[PDB]
Amino acid sequence: LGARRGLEWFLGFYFLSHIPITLLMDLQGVLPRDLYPVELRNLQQWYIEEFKDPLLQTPPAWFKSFLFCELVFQLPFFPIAAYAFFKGGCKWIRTPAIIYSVHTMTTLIPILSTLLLDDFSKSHFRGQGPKTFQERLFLISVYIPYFLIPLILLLFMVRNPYYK
Amino acid sequence: LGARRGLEWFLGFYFLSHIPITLLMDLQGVLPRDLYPVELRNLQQWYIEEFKDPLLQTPPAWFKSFLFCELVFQLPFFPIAAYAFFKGGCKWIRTPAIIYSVHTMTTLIPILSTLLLDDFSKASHFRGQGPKTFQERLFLISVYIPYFLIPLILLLFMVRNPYY
Ligand SMILES: CC(C)CCC[C@@H](C)[C@H]1CC[C@H]2[C@@H]3CC=C4C[C@@H](O)CC[C@]4(C)[C@H]3CC[C@]12C
Ligand SMILES: CC(C)CCC[C@@H](C)[C@H]1CC[C@H]2[C@@H]3CC=C4C[C@@H](O)CC[C@]4(C)[C@H]3CC[C@]12C
Repeated sequence: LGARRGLEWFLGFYFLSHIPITLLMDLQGVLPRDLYPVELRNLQQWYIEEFKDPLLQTPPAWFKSFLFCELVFQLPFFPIAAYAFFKGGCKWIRTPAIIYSVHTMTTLIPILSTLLLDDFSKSHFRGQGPKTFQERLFLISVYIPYFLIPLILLLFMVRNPYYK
Repeated sequence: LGARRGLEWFLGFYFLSHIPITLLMDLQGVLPRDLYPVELRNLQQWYIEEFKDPLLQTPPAWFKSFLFCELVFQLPFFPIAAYAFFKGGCKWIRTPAIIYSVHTMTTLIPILSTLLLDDFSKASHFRGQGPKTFQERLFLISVYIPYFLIPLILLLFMVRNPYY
């Protein structure tokens, strides 16, 4: 297969896998914890205590607004985009995918900037976040693919003549 | 004048007016104070004192990241967009305007949510700097509202207009 067809397969698996990541992990900061079983509640508690995540446990107002945007705007677009790139040749996904890419990239620039430069001392984060530079890379590692893959998607829909 | 050409003239002045607004006011939270004369530095303090803006006074990491994007991406795009909408028939601006609109519409959803839902008392990390009453919150939101609605008008205009 081609690099174009392979990238469409990758984008489909990215949009297909983003549905359980959002419903079962990300939305635990904006949706009540009662709706989640003790297994998933404690699984997110593992990531927060091991990766030293400051945002997921007690989301600030700016991070909660992005999680609601992920619920109302991104989650419905995931199955639509998954079908579009799994099937192939869906010219109608260009503008919707560009809007998703710029939106998602804009949400993670402040996320990556906070993890890399903000103060997580016993600050309004109250020592929840990372202290060392190595612990910050462990956190940026989980968040960075959700900026690069939309970046690839933005460049892919702007120039590909098969979607114009 | 028609409806489409009238909206293009309105969009031209919006991008033209944002060049001094970004330069002489917003970028004072990222650029050194010595790059600005004493007169302009008090003009921003006059705004922070009267409108009680907690973000432009001392920018948090998430708000400062959006300001760096306004310098590297938005500011170079303003003179290009003003010319294209003043001249008319510049179909090459469709995708760049969509990218600007979605990006600008994503930076303010956290801003608008923070100014209306977050606490700015002395018990918070803002240390008592910011709006207190609901009227003071809408008085500050009023300044940031046009920069979410005007891009939204631009987004819907670029998507459906057959001339672009
Ligand atoms: C135990 C394991 C599975 C925990 C996994 C943590 C990762 C996969 C979760 C936790 C925080 C989540 C992020 C929270 C916020 C956003 C911003 C949104 O606009 C894009 C998705 C994105 C970037 C989420 C991607 C998935 C994410 C990084
Ligand atoms: C005296 C009057 C005219 C002053 C007007 C101040 C207004 C126009 C300025 C002050 C604060 C500015 C905002 C500061 C931050 C950003 C985030 C950036 O990503 C988009 C532009 C945006 C949203 C600016 C829009 C213009 C803005 C709202």
